[PDB]
Amino acid sequence: AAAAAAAAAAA
Amino acid sequence: AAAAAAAAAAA
Amino acid sequence: AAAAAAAAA
Amino acid sequence: AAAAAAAA
Amino acid sequence: VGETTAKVLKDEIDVKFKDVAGCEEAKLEIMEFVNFLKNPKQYQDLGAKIPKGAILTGPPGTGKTLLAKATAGEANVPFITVSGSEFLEMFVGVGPARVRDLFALARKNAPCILFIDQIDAVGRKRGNFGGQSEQENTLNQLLVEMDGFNTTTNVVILAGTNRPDILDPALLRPGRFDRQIFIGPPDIKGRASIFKVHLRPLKLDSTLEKDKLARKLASLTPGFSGADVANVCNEAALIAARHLSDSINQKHFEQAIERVIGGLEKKTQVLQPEEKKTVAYHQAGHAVAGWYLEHADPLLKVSIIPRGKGLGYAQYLPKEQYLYTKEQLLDRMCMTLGGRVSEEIFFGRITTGAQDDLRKVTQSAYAQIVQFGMNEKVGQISFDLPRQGDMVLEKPYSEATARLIDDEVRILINDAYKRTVALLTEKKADVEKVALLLLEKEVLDKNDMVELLGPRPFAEKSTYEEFVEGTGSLDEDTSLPEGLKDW
Amino acid sequence: FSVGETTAKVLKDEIDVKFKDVAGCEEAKLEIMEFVNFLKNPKQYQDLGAKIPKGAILTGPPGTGKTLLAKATAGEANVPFITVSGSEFLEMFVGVGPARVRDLFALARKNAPCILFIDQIDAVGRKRGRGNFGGQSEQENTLNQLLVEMDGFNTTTNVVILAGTNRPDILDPALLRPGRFDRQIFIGPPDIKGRASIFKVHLRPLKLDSTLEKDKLARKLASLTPGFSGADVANVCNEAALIAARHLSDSINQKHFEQAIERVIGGLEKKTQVLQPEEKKTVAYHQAGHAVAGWYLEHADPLLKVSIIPRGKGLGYAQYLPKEQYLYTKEQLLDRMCMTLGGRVSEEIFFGRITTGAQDDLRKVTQSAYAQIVQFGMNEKVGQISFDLPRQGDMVLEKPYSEATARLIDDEVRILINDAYKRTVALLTEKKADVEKVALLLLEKEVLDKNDMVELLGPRPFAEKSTYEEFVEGTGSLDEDTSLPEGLKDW
Amino acid sequence: FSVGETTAKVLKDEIDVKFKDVAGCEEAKLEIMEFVNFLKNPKQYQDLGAKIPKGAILTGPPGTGKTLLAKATAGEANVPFITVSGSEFLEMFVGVGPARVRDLFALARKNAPCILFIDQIDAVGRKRGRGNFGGQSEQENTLNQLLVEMDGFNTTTNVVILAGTNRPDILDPALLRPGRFDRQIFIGPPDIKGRASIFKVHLRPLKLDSTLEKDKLARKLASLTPGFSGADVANVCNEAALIAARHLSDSINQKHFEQAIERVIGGLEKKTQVLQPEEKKTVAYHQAGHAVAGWYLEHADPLLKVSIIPRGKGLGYAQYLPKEQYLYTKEQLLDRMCMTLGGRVSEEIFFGRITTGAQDDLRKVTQSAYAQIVQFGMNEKVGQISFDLPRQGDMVLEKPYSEATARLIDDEVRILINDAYKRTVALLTEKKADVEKVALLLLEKEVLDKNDMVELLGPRPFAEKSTYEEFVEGTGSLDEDTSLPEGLKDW
Amino acid sequence: FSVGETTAKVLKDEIDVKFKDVAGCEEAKLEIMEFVNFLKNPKQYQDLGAKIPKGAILTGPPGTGKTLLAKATAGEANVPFITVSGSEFLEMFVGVGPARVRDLFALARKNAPCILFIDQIDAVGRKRGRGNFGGQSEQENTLNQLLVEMDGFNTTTNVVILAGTNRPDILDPALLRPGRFDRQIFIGPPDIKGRASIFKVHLRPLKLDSTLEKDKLARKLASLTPGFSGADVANVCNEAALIAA
Ligand SMILES: Nc1ncnc2c1ncn2[C@@H]1O[C@H](COP(=O)(O)OP(=O)(O)NP(=O)(O)O)[C@@H](O)[C@H]1O
Ligand SMILES: Nc1ncnc2c1ncn2[C@@H]1O[C@H](COP(=O)(O)OP(=O)(O)NP(=O)(O)O)[C@@H](O)[C@H]1O
Ligand SMILES: Nc1ncnc2c1ncn2[C@@H]1O[C@H](COP(=O)(O)OP(=O)(O)NP(=O)(O)O)[C@@H](O)[C@H]1O
Ligand SMILES: Nc1ncnc2c1ncn2[C@@H]1O[C@H](COP(=O)(O)OP(=O)(O)O)[C@@H](O)[C@H]1O
Ligand SMILES: [Mg+2]
Ligand SMILES: [Mg+2]
Ligand SMILES: [Mg+2]
Ligand SMILES: [Zn+2]
Ligand SMILES: [Zn+2]
Ligand SMILES: [Zn+2]
Repeated sequence: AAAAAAAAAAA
Repeated sequence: AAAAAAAAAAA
Repeated sequence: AAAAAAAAA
Repeated sequence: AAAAAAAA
Repeated sequence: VGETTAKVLKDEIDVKFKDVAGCEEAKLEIMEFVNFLKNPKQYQDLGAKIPKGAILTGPPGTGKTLLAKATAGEANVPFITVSGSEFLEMFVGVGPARVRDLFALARKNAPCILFIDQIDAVGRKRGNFGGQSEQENTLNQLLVEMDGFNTTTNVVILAGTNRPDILDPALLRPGRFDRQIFIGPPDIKGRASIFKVHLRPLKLDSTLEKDKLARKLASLTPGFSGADVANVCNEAALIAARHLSDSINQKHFEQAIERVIGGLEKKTQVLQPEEKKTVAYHQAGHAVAGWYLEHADPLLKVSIIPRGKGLGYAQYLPKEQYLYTKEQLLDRMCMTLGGRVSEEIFFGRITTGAQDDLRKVTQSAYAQIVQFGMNEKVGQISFDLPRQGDMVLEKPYSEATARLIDDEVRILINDAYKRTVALLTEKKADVEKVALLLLEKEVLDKNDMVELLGPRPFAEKSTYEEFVEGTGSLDEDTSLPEGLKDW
Repeated sequence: FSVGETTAKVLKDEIDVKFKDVAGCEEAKLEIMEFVNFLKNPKQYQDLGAKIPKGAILTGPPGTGKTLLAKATAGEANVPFITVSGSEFLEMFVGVGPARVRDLFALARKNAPCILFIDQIDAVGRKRGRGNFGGQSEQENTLNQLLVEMDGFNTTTNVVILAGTNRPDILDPALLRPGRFDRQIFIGPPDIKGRASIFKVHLRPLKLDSTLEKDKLARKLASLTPGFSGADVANVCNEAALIAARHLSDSINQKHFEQAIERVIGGLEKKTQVLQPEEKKTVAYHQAGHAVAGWYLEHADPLLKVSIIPRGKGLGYAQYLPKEQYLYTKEQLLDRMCMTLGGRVSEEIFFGRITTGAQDDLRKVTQSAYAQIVQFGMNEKVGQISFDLPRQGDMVLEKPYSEATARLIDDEVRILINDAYKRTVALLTEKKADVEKVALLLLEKEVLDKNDMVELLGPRPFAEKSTYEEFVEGTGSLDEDTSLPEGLKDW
Repeated sequence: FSVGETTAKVLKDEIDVKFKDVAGCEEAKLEIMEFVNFLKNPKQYQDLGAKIPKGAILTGPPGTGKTLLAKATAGEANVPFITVSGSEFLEMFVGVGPARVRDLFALARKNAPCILFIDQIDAVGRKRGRGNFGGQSEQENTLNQLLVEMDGFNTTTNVVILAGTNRPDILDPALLRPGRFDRQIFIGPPDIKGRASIFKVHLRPLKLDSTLEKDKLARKLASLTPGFSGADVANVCNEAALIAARHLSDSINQKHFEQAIERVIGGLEKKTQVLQPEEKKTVAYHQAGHAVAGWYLEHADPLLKVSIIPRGKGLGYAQYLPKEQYLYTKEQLLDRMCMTLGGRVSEEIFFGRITTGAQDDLRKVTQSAYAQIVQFGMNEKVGQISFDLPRQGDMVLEKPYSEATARLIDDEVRILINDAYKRTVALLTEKKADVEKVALLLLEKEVLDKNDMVELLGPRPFAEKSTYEEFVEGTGSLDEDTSLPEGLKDW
Repeated sequence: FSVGETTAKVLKDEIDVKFKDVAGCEEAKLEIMEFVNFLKNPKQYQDLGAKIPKGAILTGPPGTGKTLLAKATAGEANVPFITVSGSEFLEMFVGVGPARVRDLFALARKNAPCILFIDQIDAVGRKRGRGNFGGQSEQENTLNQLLVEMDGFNTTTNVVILAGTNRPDILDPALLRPGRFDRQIFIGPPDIKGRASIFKVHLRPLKLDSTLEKDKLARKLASLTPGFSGADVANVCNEAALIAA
């Protein structure tokens, strides 16, 4: 299984 | 939902 | 199946 | 099959 | 961002405690939550720490949001609501900052109910990646200010979700979400009280009483939740004005029940006069077999008008119970096989109909042999049987056991089969009567079965007043305790 | 940041699709018109206390007009209408998703009596799992936002939420409850009376002959197209015009529609035949075995066009007219096996040499002998037991019974096919002259009409039904009745 | 924000590929010339009411002219042409699949009569499954966004959406429906009439000899290259110029073509990799078994050249001319097995010792024995049952049948090969002296042509067809007619 | 983001590897000097009407000198040489594989007459199948992006797509068709005529005894090293340089 990251942006 | 007990199709 | 056939090699 | 041989 | 997206609502909502009506033992415990805000004295007389709130749990469609609406209207305290998903934002640092602004809004309206619908969007199992660390710090922000209500005297926080298992056990400690008010699907006492709420805004027929009918509609609708009841009372009004009828009668409610669980009653379907004769002889075999077995469910409605994924159907009244004996499972197999048997006696030919009948005969008999102890030869064993649709990985037993299992399931089905063939051959003329009446009317009710077959030879249970004699109260009761003298 | 927009267009273009364009699904379009009937005439319903129904799901196989039925509502209801796709909510951040459903409905509250349509709702409607893969959590936050906004606090009225999908079984039961989606409408593939009215919609912009009235042709064309859908009829109307104008003709003949059917069912008819006369002769005797066995077996499908011109991935084809049935018996399924095996039998009688050209005939006979025994209950020895078969695209991961049962099953497929095989061999060995007559005529004309079979073999000795009026004898109505109820007579 | 644009290319280079550069498949050209003929002559098609078809899929084996037939479409059409691949849509994040499909149709419908091409659509058009791992989550959000853009509310006219693929069967039925992909076009490998016109496309830039004519040579090279694809003919024409330029020749000889057909089939030809004198004696007896058994069997392939020089993964090399035929019988497959087993038989009659050199000769015999029994219906004990036999790159999970059937299969393979073995041992003992004649010349002259095996063994005692005009003359056309219809007479 | 780039270093410096340094592959150096003979003298081939082959594949056991024969192909034509491994594409995320194929060929065209060498292509060139395993569908995405960038639209000229492998049987038929990999070249293990020449490439930097002739000693060490690969012979001449040190 390959990951699909959900990027929380920083400041 | 509840009990239906149908006669399904086969085509 | 609407139509049978004769397949290839 | 267009090729026959003796493999290594 | 930082915006809390909560709404301090003081609006005169038309939801009262008279609109819940059936979750009564779950009703008093939120009346105790209003008692915490209005009376901090009689719960501190015994040195009891006043709990912070409960989590409303249960299946979808039950009342875990409506009972929070009724708290906002009945209690004169102000009300603030969010959902759990309104907290996670793009920027890292907003999620653990909105929960400040939600719980600071609850101080400026200090005695208040505060409801978080679908809390499983925040309360989850912690973990990792920065996207998972965001809801970790958000849930930690919920737990810190939950415990930080020692300075204030009165802030109560309700919560509602339909998945209590995914919640973090850090929420469930003392000083936190202590109680778990399980709001579950009602029995027929509480369900008739749900119909009385939604028979109320309807312009019914003049020959119908709104309490003799709410008991009749609860009798015809087993297993429904509080949403399926409010739908039948709405669909039967939409069916009524479809024909420009003057008032809603009993025939409109019997179709709205028939609409929800059946499908789409469509007349434009073409069927040859041989393929209706096969379906009519099929589902008379389900009707007579359930009529003559003791532990079969009572017949409710049989029709051959097509409903979506079916050529016909037989609506039953499932006996809502908790335990199944070995022969209460046998009479359901002997009834489900009954349609295929009737096609064999009348015709001699076997159709691809009763394919979904033969699935239920298989997935009952596999569960009956494997994961109960219903077979002496296999023994008193129980296996985690993999469900259909999911992949089967590797069997937890031997090949010689699977040879023993699959040879006994074949004995179990033929014992259910020979009993039905013996049933529907002695009763052959009665299946002929039920089917030809479907061949001209196309819908049969239980009243049409009693007029054709006589009464059912078994001590059945169909009326609401004979469903209720097991306790002796004869009606569903709504009363207050002695410590709840303000509601 | 400004990624909080719903990317949903308030549809201001006047869509020219009325409800007269949506045929076939007659009882499904009635329950969409009651959304329009309520918002246009609330007095019929509010006098009986009927609240507005909250939404609807439009399910069914793909290509059935569950988007077209939403296109009819935009062009007929005089309320604002917005559209959005179910896979537009998720983007590459955490707040997006839930912060996009919240502005889907805040837009849908500025338009107060509006109707919104979510197409392919199974992109954010997936059932919520346990503590699992990290990409699954953002789908559950977008779903949990959608569930609160459809039924909860600050849930306004007068917002009808139409929705469409073709996998309703993966949907969350929290979406399927009433109060979110009060109705679940299944738009299935229509019957022959439904297809005959879908032809009447799409024969309407064509240009037929001085003959060929557009009403009587639609009855003929639904006969020749069993099992099609709402969009398969749309190509047969369209691609018959592209054949009519490829030959530079003035008006579309009947012979141009039949070449639009056989292109979609079969494939590319190849002009340059390449076969040697010793291997065109084998295909000719093979296709005559499909012809004669289908001609002399009851419950076999009617024959249209036997052709040894190569088409698609085959060296010939047969072009049957499949009987649009819902209940196959045991003897009807045998005479498809005794017909699909009929080509190899005719090779084996004439030549004595089995070929590899009957590979696709044998895979059909294999799969219609396992589904009778495992999936159905047609076998006495295995029992009245039904299972689920793995499909061709599905991968066989573990067989859900014992190997002593699978030994019993495979011994019974082999008896079932050999019983179907010996019947065909004992059918084409006394009709050996009739297979000889068909395939010799295949070696000059290279196609056959059904009338060519009548001139050669005679009338078919079984109760054959071919036209529209003899398919719709039973219902006695002869046409799809688009009659409206009394509360729906504003159209 | 940053990630999300479609990374498409509205191509501005004038592609020099015309429809005359695509040959072998006129039945696939003509259904793609109808898209360009619409965009040049709309009045012809709109006098019959024909809408434009909304797209087409190009299916087939690798190397048949599917991207080339999309290059030719960008050639003649006077409209812009936009190109993406299938794998360009998913990148590392959630939502950036569907967010990149929408930006594809933003750039698409911005140009009004555009044509769009999605090469290798298997990366996105993969069939939507049920509840599984999270890698299938964001793929199905990209597929559902595509299906909304193909046929939905945001669907404008005159936008042609072409796509090509190798794997049609894994695609979604919602994607292959009418309305999404109206035309389904299978471009198979070319036939012999098809191949001679592919040579005429690629013999066109070559500087041939003054004796050779490009029409007669294209027929000869199609007869010498059986079973090749369309991109093989482009390689034979290329490498015959590279062989001609190693020898510093002024013009390409026919002999330079026969060294290119051998180089593509055979591999690199190691002249310096010498063998021991007791190894060359073994390899020559092995290759003479392939020569003599292929010489005296009827349905075996006609032989071109036998060598004992190491070529690729191999010590010897044989060069055959496979018969282009589409219907193998039971005898025509035994004679191909009795020819392949002839190498072990000859070094066992002469030596007694058997070597490991017949490994690849036994992998062909094994795979041609499962295929007769499992996949075709060539067996009595197993019956006329067909199963999907797994390939070499298919890691088999579990058999589609029982174990007592797999016991039944592997018994019948042993009966099959040991009847092919005994038939060849009875062959190369009756012809034992002729095998010794062939291999003693192989030790002297390391290759043998067909002519010096006629000098040894006489003429081969079977009718063998060798020229183009002999391979074709049964049909009666002798060429591939590029006869466009009446309404396509702009090309 | 830093995940997504092709991480393929460009050896645009003049490589000191020539065909003088590759031995034992005399019949296979002739097929690969044609790529260099095209780039030096295009007029010789274009009079007959020839084209360059788009790329060649190098099959054989490991250590037989595939990268050495690929660096010699760049060091003759003075072209840039781009190295990439077949295992450098399979990042754990989704769609990063096709995102690095598109960056590889973008780098293969910014340096336009270059020669691209994809090492161990059987990691992302495995044959595409059905729903085998979770994570197998990411290799099929990376393979389909490799198919487009070689023979399709956006196809350049003057690139030589070289690729070494060990197992050509597991490769996709769509890679091995002519148009992607026009030449299939098998580099086997060297025989004793082969690797005696391989010793003479590596014995010439060493200082030997006054009694040992390099024509004699390379014939004898090839007898004392049966079945070694080409890389092993290069260590035998290097390990004994350490032992004498
Ligand atoms: N006990 C009840 N009596 C009457 N109507 C009810 C009752 N419970 C639910 N309803 C109806 O259901 C609607 C919404 O119920 P609701 O509490 O939102 O269900 P739910 O359990 O919250 N499902 P969910 O949204 O997943 O939490 C109300 O507006 C009523 O119309
Ligand atoms: N009942 C119908 N009557 C007339 N045309 C129809 C009908 N159903 C479908 N069509 C045609 O089919 C196309 C739209 O099909 P539609 O019913 O919208 O399929 P769909 O299932 O919604 N699309 P999808 O969600 O991707 O499966 C248009 O070209 C319509 O003309
Ligand atoms: N019918 C044909 N006529 C002429 N040349 C052809 C033909 N078919 C293929 N070719 C040649 O083959 C090359 C590759 O064709 P191309 O269509 O790109 O591969 P393909 O058939 O599409 N298979 P693929 O793209 O890998 O799925 C073209 O550049 C032509 O040189
Ligand atoms: N034929 C040869 N002649 C000289 N040196 C060689 C030969 N083959 C291999 N080598 C040596 O082995 C190394 C080649 O790398 P190698 O392991 O063959 O790459 P790959 O594993 O990709 O085939 C070089 O350092 C080179 O010195
Ligand atoms: Mg709720
Ligand atoms: Mg649609
Ligand atoms: Mg391509
Ligand atoms: Zn039934
Ligand atoms: Zn056939
Ligand atoms: Zn051999």
